[PDB]
Amino acid sequence: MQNITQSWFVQGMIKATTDAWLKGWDERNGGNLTLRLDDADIAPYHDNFHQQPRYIPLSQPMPLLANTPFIVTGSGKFFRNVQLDPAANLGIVKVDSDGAGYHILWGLTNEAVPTSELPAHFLSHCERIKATNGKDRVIMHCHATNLIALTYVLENDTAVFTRQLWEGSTECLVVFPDGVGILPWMVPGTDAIGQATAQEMQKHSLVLWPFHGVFGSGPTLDETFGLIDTAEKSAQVLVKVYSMGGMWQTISREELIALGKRFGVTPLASALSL
Amino acid sequence: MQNITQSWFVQGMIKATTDAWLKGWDERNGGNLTLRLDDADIAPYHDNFHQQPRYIPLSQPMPLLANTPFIVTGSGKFFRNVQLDPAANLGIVKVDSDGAGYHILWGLTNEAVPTSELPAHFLSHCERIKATNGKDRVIMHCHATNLIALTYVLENDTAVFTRQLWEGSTECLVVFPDGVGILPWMVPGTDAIGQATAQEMQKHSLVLWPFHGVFGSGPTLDETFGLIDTAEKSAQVLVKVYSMGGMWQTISREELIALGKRFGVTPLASALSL
Amino acid sequence: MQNITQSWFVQGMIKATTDAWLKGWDERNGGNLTLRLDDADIAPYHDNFHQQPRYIPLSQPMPLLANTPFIVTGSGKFFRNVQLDPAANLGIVKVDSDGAGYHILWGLTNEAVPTSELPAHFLSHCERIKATNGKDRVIMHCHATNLIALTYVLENDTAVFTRQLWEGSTECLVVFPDGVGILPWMVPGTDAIGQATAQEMQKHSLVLWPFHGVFGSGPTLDETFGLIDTAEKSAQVLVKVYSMGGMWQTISREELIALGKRFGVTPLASALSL
Amino acid sequence: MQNITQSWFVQGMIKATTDAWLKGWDERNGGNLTLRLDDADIAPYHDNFHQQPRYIPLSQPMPLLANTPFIVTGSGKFFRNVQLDPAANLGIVKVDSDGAGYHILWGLTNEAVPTSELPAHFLSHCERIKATNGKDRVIMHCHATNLIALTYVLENDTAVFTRQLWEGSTECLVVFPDGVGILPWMVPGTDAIGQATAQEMQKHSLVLWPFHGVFGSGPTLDETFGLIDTAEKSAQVLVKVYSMGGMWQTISREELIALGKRFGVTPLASALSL
Ligand SMILES: [Zn+2]
Ligand SMILES: [Zn+2]
Ligand SMILES: [Zn+2]
Ligand SMILES: [Zn+2]
Ligand SMILES: [Zn+2]
Ligand SMILES: [Zn+2]
Ligand SMILES: [Zn+2]
Ligand SMILES: [Zn+2]
Ligand SMILES: [Zn+2]
Ligand SMILES: [Zn+2]
Ligand SMILES: [Zn+2]
Ligand SMILES: [Zn+2]
Repeated sequence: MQNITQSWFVQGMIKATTDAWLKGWDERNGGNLTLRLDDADIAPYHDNFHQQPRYIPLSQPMPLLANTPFIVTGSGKFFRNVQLDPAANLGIVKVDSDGAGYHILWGLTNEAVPTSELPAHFLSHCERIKATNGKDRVIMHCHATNLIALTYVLENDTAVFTRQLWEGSTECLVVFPDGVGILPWMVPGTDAIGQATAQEMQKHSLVLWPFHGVFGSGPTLDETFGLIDTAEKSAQVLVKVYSMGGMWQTISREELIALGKRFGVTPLASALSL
Repeated sequence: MQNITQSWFVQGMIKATTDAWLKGWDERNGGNLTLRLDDADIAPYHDNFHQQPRYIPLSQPMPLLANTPFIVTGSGKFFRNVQLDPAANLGIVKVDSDGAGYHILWGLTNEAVPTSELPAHFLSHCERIKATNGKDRVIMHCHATNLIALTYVLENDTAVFTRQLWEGSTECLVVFPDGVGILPWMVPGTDAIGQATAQEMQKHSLVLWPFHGVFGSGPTLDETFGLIDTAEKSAQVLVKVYSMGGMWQTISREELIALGKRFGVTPLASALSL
Repeated sequence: MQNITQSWFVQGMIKATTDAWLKGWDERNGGNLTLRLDDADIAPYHDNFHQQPRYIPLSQPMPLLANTPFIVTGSGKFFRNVQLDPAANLGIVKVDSDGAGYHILWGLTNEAVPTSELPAHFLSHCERIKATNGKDRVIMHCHATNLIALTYVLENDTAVFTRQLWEGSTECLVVFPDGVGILPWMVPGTDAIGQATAQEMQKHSLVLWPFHGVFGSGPTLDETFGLIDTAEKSAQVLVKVYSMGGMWQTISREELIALGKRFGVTPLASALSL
Repeated sequence: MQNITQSWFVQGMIKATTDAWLKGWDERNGGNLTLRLDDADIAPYHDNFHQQPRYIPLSQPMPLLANTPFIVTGSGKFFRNVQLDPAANLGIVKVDSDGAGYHILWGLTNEAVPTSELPAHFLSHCERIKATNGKDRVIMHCHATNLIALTYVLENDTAVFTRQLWEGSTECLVVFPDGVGILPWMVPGTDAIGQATAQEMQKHSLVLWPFHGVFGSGPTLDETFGLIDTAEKSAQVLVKVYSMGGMWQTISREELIALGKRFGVTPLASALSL
């Protein structure tokens, strides 16, 4: 084809980072996005590739991702500028055959490197691949304001957050029936937070980093963005509700169960407390 | 005429879904819109029609809508993408002569189907047709944040919500003098919630689904959007007011009555409590 | 010149109504704007004029505005659509020689008429003309959310609202040193509310209609928009502050006085209480 | 090159003022921005220069800035109009050889002058130049809503604000490890507030003017905007949290310290209280 910036994947990355920015979720360099691609996606654009792809080691060996190409956001790069200069804020990287490093085949100009949260992204892509038998292809991280605020007031427990978020918007249980995982606060950009994030991803498509943000997984950019957006929307309702003094009525456990049955999903049981 | 995407109705659907999305009311696939058309509206675009219109059964027979064409949003489709690809997110469907199903004459590509809330839409279109002698042509559903938040704190009663919303913005009583109906929480996408919604529509142009969202009816897209927007605006004022501790002063019952008289409307009497 | 839609005044009206709409201040038909023009402003566009200008009587004789041309928003017209169709949502009207009615020389198509708040607009234009010796030319009304919310919690008194708003943003006393007038709630679209609004305008460039909205006056669209925007910005800060429980510290009376002296303005003394 | 409006610096100024405006930080003329340029930046555009550059005295001699060119926003000019008319809202000024005044080489048409906050800008540019050995080139002021609201509730102390803001978003300590300085309220547009601002800038890249706004410094427009945006984002989380009643859990002192170590920064020690 022609210019890679016009491909479905770069256009998708631009739309996603732009919408998130417009959402007020990604100030400065807060936030990151990675989409797993097939060699066939990037092959039409061979002539756009760097002739001397820079090689970068991975924090730790990730053999299951060996030879896998991804389009990712850069380290210290603003979601806001992606639309202005895709190549400087986005990069297509390909993990080597041992899953010990990757080559930047396109983008990330001016010596830019992938997001410092790559361990969380790649390790999670790994688990989601196994959890969904290869369906999930996107890991998205954003600093969703209301979800962040809620982590300072709600008990930081998967059951608690899952249940309250399900209560904050009817469709939530249907969009993320597996619930929302939550980690204790951890130093970001480390293999440790990445591994802890991947662990939650074995079950949850959404994972919260208290006082920091949210991680989401999905089969497409649209579905992954929509997943986070649904959770942040519910979080937004909850913040207003808690600000008005709390709930006087809410969706009941039995209603939540009837909802799950109707849409054919199996909701995280431990969140059906009360 | 030329391309149907450029018609007044597709352009209207794009503007409406776009504005709502920009309002933060329709994350993911949350929300739906249906506009009743005349055969004469779509006739200029016969060449844009599908040659093998897919036929889909209705949840239940709706004889009064027999042979009626509508432009609707799709199931699992994002209001945000309508502007990007009208045909994939919008569909023109025509109810068959028995009102037992409909043919997708245009749009809803990739085997997409109309919103799973079609029962609520179509059944409500039915009642609104009878209630307004054919004037209403639009049923719109959106997840208006503040109205949703208010359903967890305000008593879920038509009189209560109508009165508080009328108090939250002066023009409210004039825009929806018939008040705001409210249902108990129910499983969405069912014939039951649809029928319950239609029942409220016999009188109210606005109906709330607690912990879920709002339904509105109107003669045009602009008026229907404006109706919901007016209710959500008042809801927004109320949330701030309740968050500041509550009202110290407000529009009085007598003032509300003087307002109704001045604009020649008969306000829902049961909401003129106090 | 060429098409009147491209004139400085129609372009200004489009920019102003658009920015306000984007501010979330003018849902549906909530809000209105009128700009006083000179015959010389509209003369270049004679060929754009209606050949059979519709004549409309005024609610009451306004002789000082005799022969004065204005560009106004229409009744039931949405600020949101002005940019889409200026002529259908905007109209240039000219008051007759007795100030007993006006001719619609351009716009307000489809038999549209000026805003039902014209009495408040025109009567206020009258007082502002006298108060500023002809400098003010714009009267703008919008449903500024936070200012509306504050009218349910703050004592509805000019001194109270002026003082709190001055405290909510440092530049406020400098932008509206004459303070903010406030009326008791009144039926909108009446000669009575219009006259009451004009009365406040003899001194205040900003006037609040409790549970309804705000009126502002200024020499240009930019200054008038900026005035309201400054007041709504301060109101927004106050709502957050009151929502967090109230102020622990604030700008003091002496600081407010030093501020007035520094910028050479005489702040409304009755608001320098405490 | 060609037209100066298309240069990297004017385009940068337009993007920055536009994004801020869209953020709701710069209503009316609230806010200002100055970027230090090299003669080499403006030399390609000599033909765009004013032939009779107006000379304006400085509030006080600033010898270290002698012969330095800057692009600044104008006094009483709206950030919103920069994109519409760069030359009328922006000006390139050059300080004379004694640092006693400056010539307006381009822009600031219609006899416009630089922001009345120029003393705060220039004096701060001075300190930041010394503090960063010439790396910082931008001083930005904006009326960030949430940060303003917080100044009425949080103790106006550098340690307090720094600590709470670091707690309100994980990356904060990493983006501004030197903390946030805060001044007592002072009359704006004076040499006194400017000098007090510069003093804080010797250490802090962010300085708060209680009940007024925020000042930020940085090497580029993007980094400076991002810095303020990160602080306002954290402030936004805090306002929601305080509105919900306060924090139940938060980032701990030890976690904040581990965070600083991991990213190789030395966080303001006096903010690591508790
Ligand atoms: Zn962040
Ligand atoms: Zn992050
Ligand atoms: Zn190859
Ligand atoms: Zn929703
Ligand atoms: Zn819904
Ligand atoms: Zn036909
Ligand atoms: Zn309104
Ligand atoms: Zn109004
Ligand atoms: Zn003439
Ligand atoms: Zn301000
Ligand atoms: Zn300022
Ligand atoms: Zn030269």
